[PDB]
Amino acid sequence: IVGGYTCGANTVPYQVSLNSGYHFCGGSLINSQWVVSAAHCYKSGIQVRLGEDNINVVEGNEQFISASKSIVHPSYNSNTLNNDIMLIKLKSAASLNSRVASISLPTSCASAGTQCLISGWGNTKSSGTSYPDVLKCLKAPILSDSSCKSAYPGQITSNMFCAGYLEGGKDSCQGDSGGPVVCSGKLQGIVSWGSGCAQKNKPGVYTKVCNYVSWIKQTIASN
Ligand SMILES: CCOC(=O)CO/N=C(/c1ccccn1)C1(c2ccc3c(c2)nc(CNc2ccc(C(=N)N)cc2)n3C)CC1
Ligand SMILES: [Ca+2]
Repeated sequence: IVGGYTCGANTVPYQVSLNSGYHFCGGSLINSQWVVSAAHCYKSGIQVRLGEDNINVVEGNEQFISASKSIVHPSYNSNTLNNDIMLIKLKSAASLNSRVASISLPTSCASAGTQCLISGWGNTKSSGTSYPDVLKCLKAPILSDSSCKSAYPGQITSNMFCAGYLEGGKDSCQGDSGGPVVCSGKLQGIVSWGSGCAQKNKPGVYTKVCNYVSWIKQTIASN
């Protein structure tokens, strides 16, 4: 997260860290046994780390659970990043409590202007690399489709939306991928891609979760 602030330990209880000997992507806990992340975060040997704040120190409240299976959307396209969404089933159910809780799926799509909270342990620098120990947060609005399409001509599909600041300076970045974009208590987006980080006229692009609620429910119900 570039230009954000320290969230504060366990203030984003649905935030998950995907780990394979190091943090590589974020995720959102949607129920005691399922996590939603980005398809481009797919990798074998995934350990889901819940209740984390400082990812480099065991401080208490952490739950490390192996993924029993990862389900990348069948229509995910690695070239266009269309349908960049993946479901991860935990080997065991997480212990839900004050510091580890699930986020609700939306019942309707969010409108332009809606303010949302984006979080993660990704790069905190626009020019260079600096990864934080603790979870960073950023409040950013959902941009209009016209502004989004004008920023990335021909690269925005109906399963994507832009959120952030055109003036640059505040944005999600590498390492934040797969993480949550929560608006009014509903998970509306998944950190997906962008051109650089926090660059002027190059806002972040996110997977439009509201287009996948039926798919998510049907898939979870059959696995
Ligand atoms: C770094 C090398 O990348 C390449 O060579 C190809 O990039 N190809 C594309 C592309 C996207 C959509 C449609 C067509 N082509 C891209 C692209 C595509 C996928 C990407 C990407 C950049 N960067 C990432 C890494 N994560 C990331 C980056 C920036 C973010 C942001 N600004 N909010 C949020 C997350 N991922 C994941 C240049 C914009
Ligand atoms: Ca920790």
